Amino acid sequence: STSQVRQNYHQDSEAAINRQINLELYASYVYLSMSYYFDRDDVALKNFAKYFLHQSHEEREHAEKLMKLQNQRGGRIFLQDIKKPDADDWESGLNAMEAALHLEKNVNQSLLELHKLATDKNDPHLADFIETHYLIKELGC
Amino acid sequence: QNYHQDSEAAINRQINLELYASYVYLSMSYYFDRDDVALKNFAKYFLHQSHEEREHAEKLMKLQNQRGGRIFLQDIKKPDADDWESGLNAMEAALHLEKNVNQSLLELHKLATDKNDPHLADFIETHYLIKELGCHVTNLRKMGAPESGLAEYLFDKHTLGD
Amino acid sequence: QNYHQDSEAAINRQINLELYASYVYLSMSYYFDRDDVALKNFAKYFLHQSHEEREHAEKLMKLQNQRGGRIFLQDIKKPDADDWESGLNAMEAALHLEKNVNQSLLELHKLATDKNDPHLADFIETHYLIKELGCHVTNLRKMGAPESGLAEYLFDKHTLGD
Amino acid sequence: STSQVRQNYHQDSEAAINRQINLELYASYVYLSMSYYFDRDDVALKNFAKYFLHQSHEEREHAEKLMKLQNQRGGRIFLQDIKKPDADDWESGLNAMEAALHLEKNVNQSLLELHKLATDKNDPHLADFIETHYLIKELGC
Amino acid sequence: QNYHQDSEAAINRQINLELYASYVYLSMSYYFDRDDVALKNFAKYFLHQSHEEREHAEKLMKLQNQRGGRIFLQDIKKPDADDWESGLNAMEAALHLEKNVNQSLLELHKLATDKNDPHLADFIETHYLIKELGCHVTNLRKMGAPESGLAEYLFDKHTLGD
Amino acid sequence: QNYHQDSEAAINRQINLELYASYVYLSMSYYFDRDDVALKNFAKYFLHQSHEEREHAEKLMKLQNQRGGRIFLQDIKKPDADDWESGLNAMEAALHLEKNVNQSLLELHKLATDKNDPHLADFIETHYLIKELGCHVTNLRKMGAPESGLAEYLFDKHTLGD
Ligand SMILES: [Mg+2]
Ligand SMILES: [Mg+2]
Ligand SMILES: [Mg+2]
Ligand SMILES: [Mg+2]
Ligand SMILES: [Mg+2]
Ligand SMILES: [Mg+2]
Ligand SMILES: [Mg+2]
Repeated sequence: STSQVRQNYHQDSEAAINRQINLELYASYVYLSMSYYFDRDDVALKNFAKYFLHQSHEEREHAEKLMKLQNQRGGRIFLQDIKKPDADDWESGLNAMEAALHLEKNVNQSLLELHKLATDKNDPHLADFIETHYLIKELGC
Repeated sequence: QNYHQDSEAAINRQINLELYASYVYLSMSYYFDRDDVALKNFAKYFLHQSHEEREHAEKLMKLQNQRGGRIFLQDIKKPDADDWESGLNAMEAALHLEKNVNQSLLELHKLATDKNDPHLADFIETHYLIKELGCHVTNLRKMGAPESGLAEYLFDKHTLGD
Repeated sequence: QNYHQDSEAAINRQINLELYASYVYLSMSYYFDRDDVALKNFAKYFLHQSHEEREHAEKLMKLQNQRGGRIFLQDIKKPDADDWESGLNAMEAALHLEKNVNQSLLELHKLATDKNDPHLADFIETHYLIKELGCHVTNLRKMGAPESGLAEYLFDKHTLGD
Repeated sequence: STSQVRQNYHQDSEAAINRQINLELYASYVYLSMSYYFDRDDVALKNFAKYFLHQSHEEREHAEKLMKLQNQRGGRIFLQDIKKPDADDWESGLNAMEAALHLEKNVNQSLLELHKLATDKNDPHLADFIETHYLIKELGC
Repeated sequence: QNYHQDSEAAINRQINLELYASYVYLSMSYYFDRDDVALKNFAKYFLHQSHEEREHAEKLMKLQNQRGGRIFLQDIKKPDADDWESGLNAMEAALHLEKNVNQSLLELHKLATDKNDPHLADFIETHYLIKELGCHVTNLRKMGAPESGLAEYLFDKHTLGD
Repeated sequence: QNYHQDSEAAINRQINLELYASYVYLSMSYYFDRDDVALKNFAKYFLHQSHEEREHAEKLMKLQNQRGGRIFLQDIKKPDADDWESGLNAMEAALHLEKNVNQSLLELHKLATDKNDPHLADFIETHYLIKELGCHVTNLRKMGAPESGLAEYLFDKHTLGD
């Protein structure tokens, strides 16, 4: 039924988190694909390949910090297929950055709609977790 | 010649198999992180292995890029369970999984007939991981798992705490 | 405006709740110090937590003094048991207690709507303590407590000895 | 009529640049407004105020580098009203970051639609200017 | 009392006036950057002044925040010309502009009656800038501008090259 | 495939165009060295540019050799004038020349579709040289050239003496 640690954790947030977990795993897959595109000698842009491999590891680390939260609050993790990124070729180097911009802002407006949902269900703990997660993801550098 | 496009496909399939394995141990790790499961070293064990299997996927990605092949990703499927039931059952599953991933790893080397013997370094370690999961499965059963929640507790401490 | 005197009362009530919690873990600590109970690390665990919850009470006292409120102490009630029966039962009790103290801690922040987010640092750690007592309760039950006096003995050694 | 230095500069690009100039001036105004919001003692978040003041100076510097381009290619600069940013209060600190995300991606997808238009009108010079402008604006840190 | 909200409005209006001035000299700077105008030091002169007038706007923003007022931004209007015709005409325009911005700067001090005399530091420099634009206008006219394109060329070199 | 032999021809034609430009500015330089013309800095300006355009020709020669193409030289034609009439007229000519050489430079990049973007570094600077010759032409006309021999004298001193 229900977890001995659960407290003030709306079913709606538990499911928004499960979706955010898959989203960030998807983003990690996309970045990984883009990284090894700029690895191939067709392209051989080592600084792009480095940059995206870094962002792929960081998006995967965020997914784990989301999974750690779910467990900390008695939510239950439910994983789905990590879907194939919708390109293999990425063509240009700036066609990649365009794709990363729609992904990065999709990931981010999903966090904000999770902060919205957090203050709806008066959940200071979640709200504060997402907020600090969002500002480090943006203002870290 | 149909070797380059068979070697290319095999590596493409091995990339997906290692990534899937990384997904499975990730799933398993955070099952032992549940407050109602609560075996920290079981969690550490699988999370560490989850990173090993992703390292291997990138090495297969690096490799296909040097062979002049093309990387062709596919969906990473969800693993068969959300609830892994017990410490014993998670190990038995890893053992089962690692053997099959090992089998198609062979055929990629079996067709490779490569001068460099590419992935064979990593094929050698899969045989270490198999005997290890074997030894783990054995010890847990002999101790009384999975119905003896004391067995897995003490195995979490004494075997997976080093 | 009725916010200052509601914020003032909430903090006054949270002061008493943390002090009561410090009293409960003090009681629990010296139960495991009984010669007929004799679980030293269970004793250390609760005695340490008993000081944490008193630290928090003084921080709520410091806090009300900076908000210009007035501290209004009340009796610190005796805890519900003198005999805590078992290691398992003491944890289950702490879990129950910490959740309720957590609930009114929310409402003090829920009304605070404070620029500084005052006590929210300490509200974040109550959620760590809850998952921890959860994991403890789980491990003891899976091991066979509370009727297996061996379970609690080995949990005292292996989980609470670090 | 037409400038003695003009060469391969489509009228369409000259107008896309004039619009991009005003866009980045608008972005500089918005960032400046947000910066001095986090300056007021209601808020007093010095690190947010610092961050946005920096981004306000940088968006204004980009506008000048656009104006320098227009002149370098015989385009003619036409400036419009810099419109009042559509808030004074910015409320939260994360309500600001949300506003910056829709602004920042509006600014950026406007650059990309200018790179699109550049390769349409086979303008290697413009295309390369925008491309390097876009990657420094993103990968600078 | 209606002083705080009049002081607040004046500063709000002075913020917009300085920002507008920064816009005007920005416009003027890049007119002299045109390949068909081509007076680099005229360009440097106005671009530098364009930054001075923006510095002042932020100081008026900092100032309203310390007086506990609220900053209320408005549109920054486009300047009256896109083509500034000549070096002489741009100076005559700056002179005209700076005098009016100076006038409402007075009234903000004239009502301020402030203990600290806030913006009066910056009000003193507007009177230096006016006499300077005066001297510039004069020299260009005496030299034969704006119809003597040699006059402005040599003024660009000899007066605005230091 | 007809790209290698079109890329090869374009570079061959760009080699000749840059060499011709180097010849034109060489001619122009020593016109201002005539005792009856006598503008030293006009002479230095073009002689320096004459070397820049030859540097570029050799880089296009180095480039065709790395693309595995063959260098196919042609006559370097005499420039259209022996007498360049005035400082203004020499600049107007350079402006005209540099624009056309720029145009076929595009088409060599427009067909290149190269991974490395070879000559695009040098294509970017032609756009700096154009705006500069533009600014020069403008300043000389505004000053009264070419019939004002004082205009070109002072432009030789004040603009081309740095
Ligand atoms: Mg992320
Ligand atoms: Mg960013
Ligand atoms: Mg493997
Ligand atoms: Mg507490
Ligand atoms: Mg910008
Ligand atoms: Mg002023
Ligand atoms: Mg050239």
